[PDB]
Amino acid sequence: RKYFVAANWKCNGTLESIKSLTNSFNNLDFDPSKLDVVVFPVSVHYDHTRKLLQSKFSTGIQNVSKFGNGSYTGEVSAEIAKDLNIEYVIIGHFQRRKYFHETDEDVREKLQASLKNNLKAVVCFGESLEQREQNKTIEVITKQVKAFVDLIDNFDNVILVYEPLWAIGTGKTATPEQAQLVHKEIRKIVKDTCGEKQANQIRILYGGSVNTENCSSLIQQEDIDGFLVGNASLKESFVDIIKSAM
Amino acid sequence: RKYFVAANWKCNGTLESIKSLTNSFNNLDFDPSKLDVVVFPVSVHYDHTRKLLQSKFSTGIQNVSKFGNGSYTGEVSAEIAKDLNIEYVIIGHFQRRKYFHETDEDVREKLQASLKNNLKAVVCFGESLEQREQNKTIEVITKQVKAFVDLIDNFDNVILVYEPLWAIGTGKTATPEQAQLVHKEIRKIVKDTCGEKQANQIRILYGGSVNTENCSSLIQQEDIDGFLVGNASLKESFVDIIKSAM
Repeated sequence: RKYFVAANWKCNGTLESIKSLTNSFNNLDFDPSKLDVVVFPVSVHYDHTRKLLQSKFSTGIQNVSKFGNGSYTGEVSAEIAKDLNIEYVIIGHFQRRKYFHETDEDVREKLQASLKNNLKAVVCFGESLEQREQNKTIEVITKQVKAFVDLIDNFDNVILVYEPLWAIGTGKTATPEQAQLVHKEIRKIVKDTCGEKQANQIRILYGGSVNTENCSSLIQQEDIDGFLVGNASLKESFVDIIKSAM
Repeated sequence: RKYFVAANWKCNGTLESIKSLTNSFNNLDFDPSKLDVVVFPVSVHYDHTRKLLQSKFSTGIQNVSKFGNGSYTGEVSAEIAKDLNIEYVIIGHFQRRKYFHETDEDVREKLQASLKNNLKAVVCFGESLEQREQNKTIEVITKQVKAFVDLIDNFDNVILVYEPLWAIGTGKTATPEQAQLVHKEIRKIVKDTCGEKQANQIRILYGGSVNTENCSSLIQQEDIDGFLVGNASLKESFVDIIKSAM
């Protein structure tokens, strides 16, 4: 499995801060055939970010529409992303599910729209504190993965992200050992629906709290193939997180 | 009042098509000191569109976040828009209210954020066919306007849009007189909630079906100050719709 390290800048950035951040990122000498490194700026920052980052960096957007072109004010179609050669999209981030009523069906239809238009997709799922405390982790994760997993047509082009919602903004912390066991179970779900070779091929990223300190303990786990990094990816020290995958 | 002609491209465009259209748009010699003309491209098309359009054309985005900067994956904050000198935002377009569950509360919060960040806002509202048939036009619009109207401090910087949902994709057609009557009631609602000077100052646009054949008849109405144009704004003949307000 080729490691995959992603920067989800979320709703952050100025033209000036991106200029200096991309500069420091560019200073990192890495081989893009040996690991995937993807930066997801805000939509209106895409062109700026793409031009300033060297070609070794992949880029993408943080959301995509389930509808094609047409009367959908505010939406960005997969067709439009394709025409701009936007390589990656994030689908199903917990923040979309939380604040914008994004459902499992929405996730399914966004993945379909993306694959139809040859976009690569980073798909997010994960159980809450209440769900875990009620011992429903597997039930929830199985439901969420099975909502879309049968549609994957290439197991280099879809990347899964486990978001331990139960350990985000709650006071709880997920250990690498705990994360590994969930990752193992996700891969098994992929096996049971898509096949063994397919399960062994697919990247499954950790989408919880990742920083320069814990990144190695996480990526060194057998079934954790990288991360979708949030706040730590807004810092110049993000290069040290990339280094954990080198 | 300064007339205001707006192009809402909705979810449409390629890099090639925008190049061709903006070239045609640039051929029109109008005075931006006497007429406002605003183009709202898809978010990821903004940079491209802005660099191609002459500065006489104002530009904006089709949606804005109700949140500030931070953990809001997929969103564009008013802060980021200000940093990019994005001049205008559309808020509350019926397609966002219909497909993405946007509420009056969302519209209020988006406007508060936009004004705090010195953005100009194009705010949409209007009643369904059911509502009009139940004789509830004024009741519905009064509620929608009062959701946000107290936030307006500068009445040059917020622009209202009447969307006759009853005559959009329904088979019904609004006459310019029927549009005028609603615009007049809207202005009275602003007068009684904000003051007479403010109401005479605020621009109120027609956001129903606008084309080259009906634009003159609409702009001639005393309380219709321009348009938020959809499908017709994707055509080179959109220059003729601008001309009707010149």
